[PDB]
Amino acid sequence: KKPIALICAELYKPFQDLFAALPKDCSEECQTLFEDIRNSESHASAWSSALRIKGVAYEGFFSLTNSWRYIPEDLKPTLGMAIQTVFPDKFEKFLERTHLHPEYRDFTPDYLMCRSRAVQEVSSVSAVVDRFKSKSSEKGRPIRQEESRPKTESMQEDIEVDELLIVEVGYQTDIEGKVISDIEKWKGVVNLMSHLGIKVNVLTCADNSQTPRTDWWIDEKYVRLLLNSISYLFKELLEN
Amino acid sequence: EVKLEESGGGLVRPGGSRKLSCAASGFTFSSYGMQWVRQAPEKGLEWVAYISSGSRTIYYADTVKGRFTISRDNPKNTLFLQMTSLRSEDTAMYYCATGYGGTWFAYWGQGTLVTVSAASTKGPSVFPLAPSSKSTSGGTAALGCLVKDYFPEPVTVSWNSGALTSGVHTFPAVLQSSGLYSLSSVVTVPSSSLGTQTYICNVNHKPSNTKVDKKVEPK
Amino acid sequence: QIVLSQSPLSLPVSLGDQASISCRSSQSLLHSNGNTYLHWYLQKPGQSPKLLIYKVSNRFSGVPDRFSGSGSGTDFTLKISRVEAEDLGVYFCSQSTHVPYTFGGGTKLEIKRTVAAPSVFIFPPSDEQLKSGTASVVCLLNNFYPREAKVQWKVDNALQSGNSQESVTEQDSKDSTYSLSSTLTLSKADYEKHKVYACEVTHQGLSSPVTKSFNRGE
Ligand SMILES: O=C1c2c(O)c(=O)ccn2N([C@@H]2c3ccccc3SCc3c2ccc(F)c3F)[C@@H]2COCCN12
Ligand SMILES: [Mn+2]
Ligand SMILES: [Mn+2]
Repeated sequence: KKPIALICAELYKPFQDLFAALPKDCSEECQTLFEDIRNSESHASAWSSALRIKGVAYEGFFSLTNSWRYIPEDLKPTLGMAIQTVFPDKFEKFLERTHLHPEYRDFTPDYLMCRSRAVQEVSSVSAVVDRFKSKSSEKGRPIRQEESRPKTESMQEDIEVDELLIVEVGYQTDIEGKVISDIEKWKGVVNLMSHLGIKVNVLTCADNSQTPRTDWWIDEKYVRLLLNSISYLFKELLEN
Repeated sequence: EVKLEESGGGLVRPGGSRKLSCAASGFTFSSYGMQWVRQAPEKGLEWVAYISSGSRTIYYADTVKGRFTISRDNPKNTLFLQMTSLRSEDTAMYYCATGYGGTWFAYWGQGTLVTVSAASTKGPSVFPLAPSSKSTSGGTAALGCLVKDYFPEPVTVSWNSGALTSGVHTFPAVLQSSGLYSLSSVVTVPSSSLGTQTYICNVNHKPSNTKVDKKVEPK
Repeated sequence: QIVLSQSPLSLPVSLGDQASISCRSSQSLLHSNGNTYLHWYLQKPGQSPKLLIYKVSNRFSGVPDRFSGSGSGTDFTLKISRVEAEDLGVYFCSQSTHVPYTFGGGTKLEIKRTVAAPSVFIFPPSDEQLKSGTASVVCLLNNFYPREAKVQWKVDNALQSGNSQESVTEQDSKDSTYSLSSTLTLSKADYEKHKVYACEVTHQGLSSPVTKSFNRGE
């Protein structure tokens, strides 16, 4: 009934609110995508384009919520780049053990950080794992978490090591399914990391629109922005 | 000076529970990992548990997992061990320890004794080991006291209120099949002093609040 | 578990002589951070343990410089360059590279001295204990070196089994000897059925096994 271009006009305000709160680079990407939806000849184009807005915007608010840097996909570091710059003395071995699984070197998580020392820096990795584990324990939110560990080694108090934090996030209906497949994907490289004596933590989580607005991995004020924009776009897309 | 001071030991029935504490002083407790180590009588040292400075990392020896909990209270410079489902194999001196900079045991407390047993607390029977020609050699006679069937362990023995120290041998107790302990204490003195010097063994068993003073005379 | 194997089990050494104690690990103790968490402790009799050496070769602050440690991987050594009397006790290695943290089983450092045959004394039961229905006979081996000794009980020349217990002191700090008690426990009825109560001691300081005995009546 409603043409799609007309559908975008109606939600001009909610989408304006959305672009204004997103980080700068995330905002512009969502603004290009929005015009692709307005100028969409087919309802499959519009849908696929709206799927990208749902994920990209959500990531922008995940960055804001956690005070991490939003990284456009084009500029996201892979694992190989992380090992090379952060652990340069192990990269050659990191290349040898990936001879049979070369896709590992090209794994690109949503966030690839390291403890303060294009890998982003964070002051404490253990605190990020705790905050994830806390909310999982408190609101029943499904996560998966893994830590590399050479042999059965103990943590130590007389020296500091470099370490990575690998985080995957998502906005999609099958929350359980997302974290299981994410952790299955990274399990191989965790084991590789144990064998190279590199400390990594892998975290994965997801939200969906049925998640109570106080319980998401993003601030509730951002939950409201997504529900009032990207979620009404999807509902109006199907009906008309 | 760094000091660690354990408390909370005592007697527990099998299956029972018990919480130990370790008060720490002389260093910034909250910046360091803390540990528990134990030692069953006449055996070697056995690591129990580690807890990181901010309590985020905890490790347990396999033989205590699911029964023991380690925790700390940093504002009160205190380390805790909660023991549950205790077994007689948990009988040991328990020590808290820290590396004060690492995971090695650089500083140790004096330890607290935990006895896991259903035996009833019991003061000792104290019998003389009287001097005779069967216990004399040259100008020396041996004599002593048999300290039989006490529980739990801690028992002290002195002679003449601690004035007699030369030649004293107080033997380690033996855990009997009854669940009680027994030891003897002996001393060699000049045979010329038999008949003129009085010899009393002073047996102190605090767990039962019993003190025995036994005079040992030739028969 | 990491298994740590110490050798020797006991080390008799003369004052002033060097001592060497070995600790072998079932797997490498090199941690991925580059450190090697093998440490040495001394436990003196009746005291809590004390740290001597941490991470292979670092002497703990205040420890006498006669103590040193070396090794790498799975093979480590504690050396006492010149033993003193206060070094009597049990030496332990331990590792904290892997969880669980584990200890070696201990090496007992014993101070060498000249042979000293035991003085053997026997004590019949006290009348007071007999009044109660039991009879403990005590046999005392006093002030002997070295520790190896054999003590058996005979009652009218019949060897006794299952009714005696034995206790040994730690090595004495003044004269480096040992003392040993052996206690035979009979019922009062069984005790009053027999005449000769005998303690038979074997020690290398004795020219032949010594039987120390009394007759119940006397
Ligand atoms: O990094 C991701 C990614 C996410 O992280 C995500 O959670 C969902 C999905 N993703 N995918 C994104 C993506 C990202 C955001 C919103 C929707 C989509 S939908 C599939 C698709 C993506 C990128 C380009 C493209 F042509 C796609 F068809 C791909 C999965 O392969 C690694 C890159 N990547
Ligand atoms: Mn991604
Ligand atoms: Mn994602």
